[PDB]
Amino acid sequence: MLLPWLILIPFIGGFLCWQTERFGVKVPRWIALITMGLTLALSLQLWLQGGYSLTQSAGIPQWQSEFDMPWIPRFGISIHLAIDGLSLLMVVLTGLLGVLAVLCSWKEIEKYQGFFHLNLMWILGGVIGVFLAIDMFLFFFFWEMMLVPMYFLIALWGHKASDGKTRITAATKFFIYTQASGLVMLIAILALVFVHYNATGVWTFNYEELLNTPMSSGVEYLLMLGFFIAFAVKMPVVPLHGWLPDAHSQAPTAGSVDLAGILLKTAAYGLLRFSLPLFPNASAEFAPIAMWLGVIGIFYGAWMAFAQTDIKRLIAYTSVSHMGFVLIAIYTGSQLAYQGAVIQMIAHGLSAAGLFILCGQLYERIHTRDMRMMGGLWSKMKWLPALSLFFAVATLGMPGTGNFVGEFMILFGSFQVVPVITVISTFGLVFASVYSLAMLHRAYFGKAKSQIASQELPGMSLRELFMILLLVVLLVLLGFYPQPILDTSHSAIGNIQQWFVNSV
Amino acid sequence: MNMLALTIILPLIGFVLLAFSRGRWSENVSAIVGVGSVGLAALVTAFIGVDFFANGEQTYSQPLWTWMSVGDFNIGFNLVLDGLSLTMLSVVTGVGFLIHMYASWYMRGEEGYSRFFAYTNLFIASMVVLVLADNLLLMYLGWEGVGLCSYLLIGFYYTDPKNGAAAMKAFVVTRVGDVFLAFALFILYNELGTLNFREMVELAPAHFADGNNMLMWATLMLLGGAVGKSAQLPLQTWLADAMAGPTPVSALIHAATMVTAGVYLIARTHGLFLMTPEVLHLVGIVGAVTLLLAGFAALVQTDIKRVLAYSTMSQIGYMFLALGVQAWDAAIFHLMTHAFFKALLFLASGSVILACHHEQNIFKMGGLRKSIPLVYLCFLVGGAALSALPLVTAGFFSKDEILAGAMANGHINLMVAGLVGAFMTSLYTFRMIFIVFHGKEQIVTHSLPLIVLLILSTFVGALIVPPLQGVLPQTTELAHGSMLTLEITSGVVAVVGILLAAWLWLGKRTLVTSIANSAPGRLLSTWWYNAWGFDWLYDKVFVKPFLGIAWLLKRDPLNSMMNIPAVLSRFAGKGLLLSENGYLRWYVASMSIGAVVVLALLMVLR
Ligand SMILES: CCCCCCCCCCCCCCCCCC(=O)OC[C@H](COP(=O)(O)OCCN)OC(=O)CCCCCCCCCCCCCCCCC
Ligand SMILES: CCCCCCCCCCCCCCCCCC(=O)OC[C@H](COP(=O)(O)OCCN)OC(=O)CCCCCCCCCCCCCCCCC
Ligand SMILES: CCCCCCCCCCCCCCCCCC(=O)OC[C@H](COP(=O)(O)OCCN)OC(=O)CCCCCCCCCCCCCCCCC
Ligand SMILES: CCCCCCCCCCCCCCCCCC(=O)OC[C@H](COP(=O)(O)OCCN)OC(=O)CCCCCCCCCCCCCCCCC
Ligand SMILES: CCCCCCCCCCCCCCCCCC(=O)OC[C@H](COP(=O)(O)OCCN)OC(=O)CCCCCCCCCCCCCCCCC
Ligand SMILES: CCCCCCCCCCCCCCCCCC(=O)OC[C@H](COP(=O)(O)OCCN)OC(=O)CCCCCCCCCCCCCCCCC
Ligand SMILES: CCCCCCCCCCCCCCCCCC(=O)OC[C@H](COP(=O)(O)OCCN)OC(=O)CCCCCCCCCCCCCCCCC
Ligand SMILES: CCCCCCCCCCCCCCCCCC(=O)OC[C@H](COP(=O)(O)OCCN)OC(=O)CCCCCCCCCCCCCCCCC
Ligand SMILES: CCCCCCCCCCCCCCCCCCCC
Repeated sequence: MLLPWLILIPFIGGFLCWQTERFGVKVPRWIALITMGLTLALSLQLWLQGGYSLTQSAGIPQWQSEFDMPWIPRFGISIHLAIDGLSLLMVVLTGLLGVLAVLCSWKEIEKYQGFFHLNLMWILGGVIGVFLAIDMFLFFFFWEMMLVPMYFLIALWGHKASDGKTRITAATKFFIYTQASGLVMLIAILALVFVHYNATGVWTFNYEELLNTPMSSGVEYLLMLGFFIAFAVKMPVVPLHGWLPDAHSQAPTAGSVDLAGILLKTAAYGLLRFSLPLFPNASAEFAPIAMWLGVIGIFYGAWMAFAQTDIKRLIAYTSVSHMGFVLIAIYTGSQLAYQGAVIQMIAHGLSAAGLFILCGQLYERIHTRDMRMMGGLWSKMKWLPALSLFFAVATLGMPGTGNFVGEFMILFGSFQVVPVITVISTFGLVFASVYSLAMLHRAYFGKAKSQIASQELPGMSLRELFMILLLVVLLVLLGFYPQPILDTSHSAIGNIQQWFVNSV
Repeated sequence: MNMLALTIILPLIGFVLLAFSRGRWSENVSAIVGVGSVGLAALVTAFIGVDFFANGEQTYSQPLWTWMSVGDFNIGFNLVLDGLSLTMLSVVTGVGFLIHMYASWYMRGEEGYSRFFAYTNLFIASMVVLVLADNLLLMYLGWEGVGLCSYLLIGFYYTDPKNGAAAMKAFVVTRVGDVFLAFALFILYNELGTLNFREMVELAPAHFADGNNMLMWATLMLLGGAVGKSAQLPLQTWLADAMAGPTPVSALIHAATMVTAGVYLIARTHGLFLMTPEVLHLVGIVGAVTLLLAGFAALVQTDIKRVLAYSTMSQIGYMFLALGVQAWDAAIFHLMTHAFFKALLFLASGSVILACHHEQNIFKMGGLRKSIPLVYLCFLVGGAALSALPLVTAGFFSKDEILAGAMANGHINLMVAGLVGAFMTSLYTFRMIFIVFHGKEQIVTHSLPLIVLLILSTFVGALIVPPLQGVLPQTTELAHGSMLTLEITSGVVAVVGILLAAWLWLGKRTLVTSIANSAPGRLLSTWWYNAWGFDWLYDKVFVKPFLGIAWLLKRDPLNSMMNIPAVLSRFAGKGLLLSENGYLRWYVASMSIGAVVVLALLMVLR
């Protein structure tokens, strides 16, 4: 019922942001703020009225809310939305990060701010639609639809200090990676639909109907490979990862584009919701390759993050390492590891949002991102280095932050399933501490290594400090009291895990 | 006793207030907040101890909430308090309070007063969480918080990159230890289904009746975590470098909180180690080897604080030796007495550093018993307690209990190692004391903690007995003749070591300079000065290949491997554009070529 409005309020709000720029240059930011506040309020209302903590696992499908409308009846294609605990958590995180992205671009008084806000709102609506769609064609449609405003944002509103051609190159690489992988996913979807049609006679794209599809072993492996190639591009999984540091480097300086779609993790959700239930035997056969790719992703991302002289690229490779952890968790077939993966995705979203906002404000103060040109910035700034220290402490997995809860439940469940991959991943946590300490030492400690770092810098704004402290409070509360989040996603995770292990 | 969570809440409130004050408050107000938070924690600890002894030493449990619950995975946020927890809590709160008053006097006029006190308050709160936790994951929270606060406090003078490098080395080595501890946690939850200490001890003998190998793995990983935190073999290299921070930081790390966590971890999970006797013997062997190496390293250090660091490593090795010979009460008693006299020694060394205006090595000093008589007296009683001087120091009684437990359990080689280590301890301690405080001169908020730690370093500290009955098993008693001759041997060894140090360094250094200038003497001094080359080995085995692989990977080779199809596409497009030369006759020729190709293909496939 409210799910179409959860998708449509961002799109209508973006249209109103574009259109209401004639009334003033400071008007579209209020429209975007009202839009994302309304979307977040609707998501929280769905959380309160859903009763997710009392819901028990009854088997796939089990939706707390559902909407259906015919879209292309010739192919059996519907606007088909459904929400349960995992989808609801991802939608709430999307709404919160959208509010943060609106507030992070509050001071931009550019002549085309309305189109910027329209692109931001359309990216957020596409991400929410990805989390809500249980029609395969609609899921693919949102998956590819949220990449065009992101392309234009990176290419036209991006990092202004860099050349234009670097921004167009990064946006083009991101678009080609994501859309080619999406096309491979479309081929997998089409072949699954055709197998179901030849076995049943019904034109359907409904994920509930495609769950019970009789497939040969090898056909299922290829369909799983197409789905995994799309999700592995957008997770990222090595070696399909370099688009993410290039896109983070050339994103706009505020960081709203970083929070909008580059940081929300739809691929792990797609692996949990689609890859494991549709192809459980193929996923079980693919599990050693997937967890070894996760191990390689953890260590490669950590080593790449250590080798960066750019702080933004360091945070991007930090995301790569964390996603390697989540990818290991997804293929274990363990309830504890899946709940840890959910906590880890939410904690990564919050901590990377804090890191990217603080990096954007550091670049605002000092007009550079090379860590060799800064140093000793603890004595020069009022709030920024301490909050950066908190968020770097969070991303290495300190207890008291949600990252520890996530990665440690992941490692507990994984050790219950696969011990060697678990011990190698914990040494990956040692690597994580190494790169976080290296970033903190290179940026804020020591002596000033240039002239701009040796001067006093203006303090942060009250709104900027307010949302950074909101992220700090949310991360600490997730670290100390993760039980509401665990209870919200318990039934959906249980359904996915029971489907995965009861059909293998 | 219901105020057991206040001992964490008060240091947490102090840390939050002093962090968000950001140095805008006065130094008096910041000192009041920090020192009063730790003092109120100590007062609540005193009331808790009074209630504990009034209730007949009953184990008290205070749940607060459930940390996480996923099916059978149930981790609670519950504090527990028995005799061991009360002993560690009282030691941490009282010694941290005394160090906090000394830091309130000491850190006056320094940048980052509020930051220093916030970090020390968070350190106190993390160690209270560590010692009060009833399950391994909450203890892991306290463990990692203690490591993080150690990193924050060691590199407190952040402008010098050497302090920062020491802080990162300490954090990385201890993080390796915490990964070993995490392995122990994973094994124990996978086997027993719980991480509560009492429940694990209850369920382990029934679960491991057929096979015991995974319990040996769990106890070995617990030992790895313990030696990571307590700076023992093979994760001991961080302590000497990490001593680059301020003096109260070193007193807090070496006496109260940081290095006692491994001893507390082995003592708390003592039942699981009792079911794996080979791992417990390995704990004893690791302690003996570490104390011998630390004594030999401290023999040749030219720095006061480096000698104190390696002495801390030696005393923690003594505690590990006591744990390995199943003398648990001796280990905890030595932990508390060593906390007393090591805190006293570190505060006295800080007084020396402030009086000398710059951190000199020991050979640039001399005749300091006339400029600072009270500091010399504090150093003398702290070194007498460190050297286990008989009948007037608490360290003598603690080391006597450790050696009696080692001898009574049939561990003769560990007792011999302990005696040799005691001789070397007296040797290096009074070597440093006689070099610094004897020779020819060249160049209320702090007297009270020094006086209290002075009194506690004497036999008055040995008058305090930790209430470990009913928590740790009683050590097997030694015969009166054997106990008497062992006490006589320990006193004789300590006195002979002090006399040899007086013969070697108190007068003119002629035979010492003859030994050091010799080529075997120079070789051994260079070897032991670098702590037997373990830092060099870990640099050549872990640090340099990490840096080399980072340098090799800094261009992202997988990104270029995935960029290869774009290069192939560009090259193929450029090659294919050669056919568009604009010549009409070539276009006709290509039409006829395509006709030939199509017709030949059709006749081939027909
Ligand atoms: C450049 C990027 C894109 C990659 C290239 C494009 C896609 C290439 C796909 C190659 C597929 C090769 C199939 C080879 C065997 C064909 C014959 C066969 O075994 O047919 C069996 C079956 C027909 O018999 P039936 O009675 O329908 O049995 C139902 C079985 N489930 O057949 C069926 O039921 C249909 C089987 C369809 C199999 C799935 C095809 C698409 C899978 C996703 C994309 C490919 C894998 C991922 C990408 C690879 C690397 C790029
Ligand atoms: C301009 C030049 C540059 C640009 C162009 C570059 C090249 C583009 C095209 C590349 C892809 C080529 C086609 C790949 C798919 C081949 C499929 C195939 O050979 O299928 C055979 C068989 C079909 O299954 P079958 O045995 O018939 O099942 C019925 C009874 N079991 O299959 C099976 O039985 C299962 C086979 C599984 C393994 C084959 C697929 C490998 C996919 C490689 C990529 C993904 C690797 C894994 C993930 C990595 C991280 C994402
Ligand atoms: C011992 C027996 C049992 C084995 C247990 C496991 C190994 C224990 C190793 C303990 C010693 C580790 C020492 C690490 C020191 C790190 C601190 C340091 O030296 O920092 C210096 C440098 C600073 O870097 P930066 O921030 O850029 O500073 C700017 C200018 N200096 O920082 C750097 O250059 C970064 C250094 C990174 C070091 C990474 C170490 C990774 C350890 C992985 C252990 C794997 C164990 C298993 C191995 C395989 C076994 C089959
Ligand atoms: C690790 C240190 C020691 C622990 C205390 C401080 C922890 C960190 C503080 C910040 C985060 C706190 C998050 C949790 C707060 C308490 C809420 C809670 O858990 O309520 C649950 C419980 C009632 O529900 P119950 O059923 O008993 O719980 C099991 C789950 N169903 O509730 C109860 O039974 C009542 C529990 C009351 C606890 C009050 C704690 C006050 C702490 C003030 C700290 C001030 C500084 C904060 C920042 C510190 C640095 C991060
Ligand atoms: C829990 C018991 C113990 C168990 C183990 C716990 C281990 C994990 C603990 C995680 C918490 C974060 C640890 C690291 C925080 C470091 C912050 C810091 O350095 O603060 C000091 C700084 C003031 O220092 P100063 O240099 O004087 O000022 C800057 C220059 N003008 O301060 C500032 O500049 C302002 C404040 C910056 C951020 C302070 C810390 C924020 C996180 C904790 C509080 C969160 C909010 C409280 C409520 C939570 C929800 C209930
Ligand atoms: C003071 C005391 C110090 C003690 C130090 C002892 C030496 C260091 C030991 C480190 C590892 C300890 C692991 C202990 C727990 C093992 C638990 C376990 O289950 O062991 C068995 C397991 C194999 O299990 P499996 O054969 O599958 O069957 C079991 C059930 N079916 O086997 C295993 O799990 C063993 C796995 C060993 C892995 C070694 C190689 C990895 C080393 C680090 C790699 C990561 C860092 C390098 C970078 C990699 C980049 C790709
Ligand atoms: C890779 C290099 C790492 C760093 C260097 C490590 C050096 C290790 C040196 C000791 C050798 C290993 C430990 C002893 C051998 C293995 C255990 C053994 O065989 O023990 C036999 C015996 C005790 O047997 P028992 O009491 O009957 O045991 C019943 C309980 N299960 O007897 C013992 O257990 C004797 C133990 C004595 C205490 C150890 C230290 C003194 C002896 C070695 C001297 C040299 C050590 C290095 C230099 C130190 C400074 C001089
Ligand atoms: C059953 C066993 C019973 C007990 C047996 C004996 C146990 C060990 C006793 C060692 C101490 C003996 C006391 C006399 C020597 C030490 C004091 C000394 O003379 O130190 C001199 C010098 C350091 O003096 P310093 O103040 O730095 O120099 C000022 C002038 N530049 O120092 C130096 O430069 C180095 C002096 C070396 C003295 C000889 C050390 C012999 C022991 C070496 C053990 C090596 C490890 C074990 C074997 C490993 C394999 C080879
Ligand atoms: C998807 C966004 C998630 C943000 C992080 C949320 C973390 C959980 C916070 C829960 C609230 C903790 C503090 C209040 C405890 C109330 C206890 C209620 C039962 C008595």
